[PDB]
Amino acid sequence: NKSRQKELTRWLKQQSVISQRWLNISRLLGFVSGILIIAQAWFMARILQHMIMENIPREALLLPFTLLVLTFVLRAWVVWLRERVGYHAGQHIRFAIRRQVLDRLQQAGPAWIQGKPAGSWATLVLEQIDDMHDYYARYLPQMALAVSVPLLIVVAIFPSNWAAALILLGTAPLIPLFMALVGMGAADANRRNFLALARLSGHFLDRLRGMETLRIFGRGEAEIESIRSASEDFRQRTMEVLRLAFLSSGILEFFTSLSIALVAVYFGFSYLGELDFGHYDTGVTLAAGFLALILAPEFFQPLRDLGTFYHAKAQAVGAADSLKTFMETPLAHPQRGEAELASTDPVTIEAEELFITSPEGKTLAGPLNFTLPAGQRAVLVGRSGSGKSSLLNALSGFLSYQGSLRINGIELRDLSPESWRKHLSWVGQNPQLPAATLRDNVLLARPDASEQELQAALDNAWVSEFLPLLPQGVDTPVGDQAARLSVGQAQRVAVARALLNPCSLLLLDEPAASLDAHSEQRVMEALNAASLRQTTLMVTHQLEDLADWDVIWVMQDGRIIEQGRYAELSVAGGPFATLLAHRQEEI
Amino acid sequence: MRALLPYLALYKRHKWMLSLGIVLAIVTLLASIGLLTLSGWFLSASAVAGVAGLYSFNYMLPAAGVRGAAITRTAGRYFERLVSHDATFRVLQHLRIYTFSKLLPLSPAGLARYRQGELLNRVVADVDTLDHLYLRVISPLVGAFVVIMVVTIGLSFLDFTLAFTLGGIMLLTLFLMPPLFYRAGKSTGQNLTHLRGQYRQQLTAWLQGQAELTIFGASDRYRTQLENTEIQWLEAQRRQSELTALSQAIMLLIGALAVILMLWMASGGVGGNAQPGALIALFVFCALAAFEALAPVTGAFQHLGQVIASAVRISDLTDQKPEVTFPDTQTRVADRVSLTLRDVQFTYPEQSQQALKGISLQVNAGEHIAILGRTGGKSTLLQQLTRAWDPQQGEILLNDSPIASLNEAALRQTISVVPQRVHLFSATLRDNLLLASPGSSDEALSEILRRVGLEKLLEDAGLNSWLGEGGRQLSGGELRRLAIARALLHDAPLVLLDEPTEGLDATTESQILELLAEMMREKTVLMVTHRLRGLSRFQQIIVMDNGQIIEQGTHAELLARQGRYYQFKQGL
Ligand SMILES: Nc1ncnc2c1ncn2[C@@H]1O[C@H](COP(=O)(O)OP(=O)(O)NP(=O)(O)O)[C@@H](O)[C@H]1O
Ligand SMILES: [Mg+2]
Repeated sequence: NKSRQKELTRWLKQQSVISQRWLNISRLLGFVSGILIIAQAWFMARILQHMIMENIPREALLLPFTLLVLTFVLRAWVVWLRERVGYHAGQHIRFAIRRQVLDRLQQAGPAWIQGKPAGSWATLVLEQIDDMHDYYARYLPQMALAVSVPLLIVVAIFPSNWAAALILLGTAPLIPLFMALVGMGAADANRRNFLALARLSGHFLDRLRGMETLRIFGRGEAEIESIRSASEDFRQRTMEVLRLAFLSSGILEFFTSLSIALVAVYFGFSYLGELDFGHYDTGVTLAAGFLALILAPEFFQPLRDLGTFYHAKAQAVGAADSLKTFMETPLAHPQRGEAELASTDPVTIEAEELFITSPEGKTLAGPLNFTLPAGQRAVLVGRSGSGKSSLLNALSGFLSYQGSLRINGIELRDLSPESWRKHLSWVGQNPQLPAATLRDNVLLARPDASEQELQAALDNAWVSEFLPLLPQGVDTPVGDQAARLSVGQAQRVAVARALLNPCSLLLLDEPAASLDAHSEQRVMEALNAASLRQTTLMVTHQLEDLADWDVIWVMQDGRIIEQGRYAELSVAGGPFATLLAHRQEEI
Repeated sequence: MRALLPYLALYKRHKWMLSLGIVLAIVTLLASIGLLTLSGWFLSASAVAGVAGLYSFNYMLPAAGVRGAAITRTAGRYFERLVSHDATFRVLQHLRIYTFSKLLPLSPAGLARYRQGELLNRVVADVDTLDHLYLRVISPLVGAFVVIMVVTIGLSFLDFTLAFTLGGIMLLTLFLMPPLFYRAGKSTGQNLTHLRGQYRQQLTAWLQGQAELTIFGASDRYRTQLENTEIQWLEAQRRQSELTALSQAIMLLIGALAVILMLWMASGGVGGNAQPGALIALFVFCALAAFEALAPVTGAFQHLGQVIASAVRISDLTDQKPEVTFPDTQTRVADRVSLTLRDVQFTYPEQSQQALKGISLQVNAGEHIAILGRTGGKSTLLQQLTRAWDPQQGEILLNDSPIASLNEAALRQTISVVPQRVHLFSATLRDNLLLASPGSSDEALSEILRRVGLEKLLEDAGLNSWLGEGGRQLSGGELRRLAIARALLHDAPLVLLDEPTEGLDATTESQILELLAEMMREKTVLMVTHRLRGLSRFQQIIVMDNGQIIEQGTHAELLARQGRYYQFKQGL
């Protein structure tokens, strides 16, 4: 879709304003480098004429040598200078875009971040954003040097001969003509082969992730003839594309070769006298044919490098396709109020017609009506997809609701999220330890806490049970997504920090859901004794032991449908009893 | 550099297309150097001759040489690109057949240490990098060397001193510059690949743990620690570009130094000839054009450290000992497999709890035996019965013969298995079910697709529909009917079911257990599980605790007596 391609490259060229004095110096230095090329080719052409025509000894030519050596030094300086300026252009764009991405991703909060795998956000922040470096560092600076340097060459050859300058300039319209003429036969070979080369692209990794399936079926020897056949197909199918993409590259090497060969013949023949045009009747000199011959390869070098950096435009329009889509998502955030709750005691939460809605606008929990007084341990049960966790997120301020959810008599949306989250602590379904070391994770809530309270905090959560089992003790590294702590060990440390600070509410997504048998006993009784200190709301899948809790709040498809003490609805014959039967049907 | 030997031996298969593509990169690059050094000489010789020597000077031989050196420079580059990329896709096919054949015998256990999907994305990439050894290393380095030695030999016919100083400068920067810039950028290449992984792990730890960081008030403290890693990561990319800046600048000064030396030295004389007219421009224009051979050579040695690095990851993963070996007995497949186990390790001991008395269970020819373990359990029978690894204790017999007696040709033929993780291959439905029985006709595939209940997958040329990645996806309970379809197509006397109903809703799992009843009516079905929905039809139910069988017996027989299964049936 070239309608969006106009908007994508407009996005790419809009994000470049951050480093705009770097893309201006890189354009100025591409003009200077085109002037040091002409001076370099003018001093060699004049030195070579003196030695060859006038037979001037090299010791008399110390002034043109000094200038010639000087241009080579300045020519190398503005190549070193231009490489560095180009990096700064692309760095300050990647840095500023990545900050925007990590701000829209932090304001969106945990409700939206879970929409995608955690490695599918690190593709967007690491790979996609860094894929845009070479479009600003190398492609954009080169497209400036690809129009200035060739035009400086012609403007500097035209005073000497207009036929030498016409050879180089005559190929200026011919190259795009044939390159597009070929390039539109390479969009038919790249169209009928696009689907078949996307299927064959990932065929190896597909057969490589299903080796256990091929082992148990005895097809391991019959997939070598599939890799053999899907590689002959891939090769023969991509050589058709390449057979035309190397003609486009070869159009420029044809006119580079033709122009160097025409300058040589035109000048060589005009010195002899076979040709009598091109000059201004002043005669053609040897230094005017050397100048047009040193500058004939240099006329096409900017257009040749640009053909190598052109791929950087494709992988930067690819990364702009997903960065523009991400940055223009219309998702709406919960309102951060200014009201503050200074009760510092169990809150009297209660709600009416919440209609909790995801960031994308979809509704998650239907009409919700409940009144949980201060200090009352309350539980939620149900089946998957009923939005039991969507109510816990909505109480943490991660979700937006259309109705009244008044905490201690104050509307939640009007309550400032910063102050609301010191009276709140919770245990997640999946323990996430954002710190590095185990001691820091417990002290994540309180940056610096009294050691006796710390000691009492982690002893009470039964994390000291396996502290001797750890290599370095408390101050041990809990590596990211690594099994330094198993699911059992890493769940009691989540509870350890949940109970470290007093809270006016305590949510529990599903502590001890995927836990091991022994840890489940250890983690669950510590929370169970901790749900008697402040108003607690818990979501559980083990319906077997809930007699102590105050209510049940079983809900299905977004609405609380039964409420009451576990004794009441244990055998009432309702869906909770049916749901309880489902739990016992497995083991 | 010795890590590349196993793969450089893979190049011997295509040594004529690979060596042709290097010759075509020399002829192309000699014709570029010879087009600008014959033009430079032709202008000097024509100017010296002048109109006085219009007839004495032979202009049609150089004029026919600039036309020939311009056609081989143009067509040669086209054919060098075609040969070098064709010969690269043929090596890639070899590199994939090679790494697949070695990774198969060590499939389940040889890759168990690493995380499949994170290890297999590198394996695909490290094979895509050993493909680069020819285009990105061998061709630039070999092509540069024998272009230097062909212009040096050629220029030595005019002057030895001038050919050796021009060739000596080119050769001294072929053999010193690429290694000296790999050592300078070795410290920042280790730092760069370290800060990138440090930022990647801090970014995912900041994103996954966003729920906890906001509520525990540390999101903006772990954010400034994440920016400081980027600031350090961007400062290691600056130092790397400050070195490619110096590489390109220094490379320009050497090719500049080679021009002042050709101007200054060749004016004193080329050979005995003092004051040579046209032979000064032959040298200075050769030196002006010859340093095109050395343009890609500094980055070709940089990429050799990555082709070596990947040559080690691929070599260590594929140079591992397979867990099991299969004798080449060629035993014919026999029907009515009866499975007998003696003292076999059900689950590997937890931190070596004790000498686990192996489960000595006997299964008759047609018996459907269900193993009812606790959550976690961890039956390896599906792993030991398919010979994913040899059992350290006890012996396993298939039809009163040891399991190790069967070759893989027949072991995979007398056992049919449905796993928990069913794999949806990317191929078509026809190819994704012929995995089971290759010889089956298309009609038989369509029948079993209805006899299992996958009639929704037969719509609008369903058998030709692409599945898996880049195609329509099957959800839980759709795959489980596809895994069973394969097991029914690849009919084997003994059927192992890992957990045929896990995560299935009660409405659809009922169809799965009943499907077993009539489809696998005469089959030595052995189904381990954790659920109770339809164990009544399973003969000889086994209840399982930590590797020791508590009780066995038919559902009615086992329920009538008070037992472990009795508490499971009623309550917890
Ligand atoms: N952040 C979200 N964005 C969009 N849809 C969501 C989101 N969170 C939940 N849902 C949807 O809400 C329903 C599930 O709600 P959820 O709160 O996950 O229930 P649950 O009972 O906690 N699920 P589970 O933990 O698997 O037992 C499904 O329709 C989900 O796709
Ligand atoms: Mg949930």
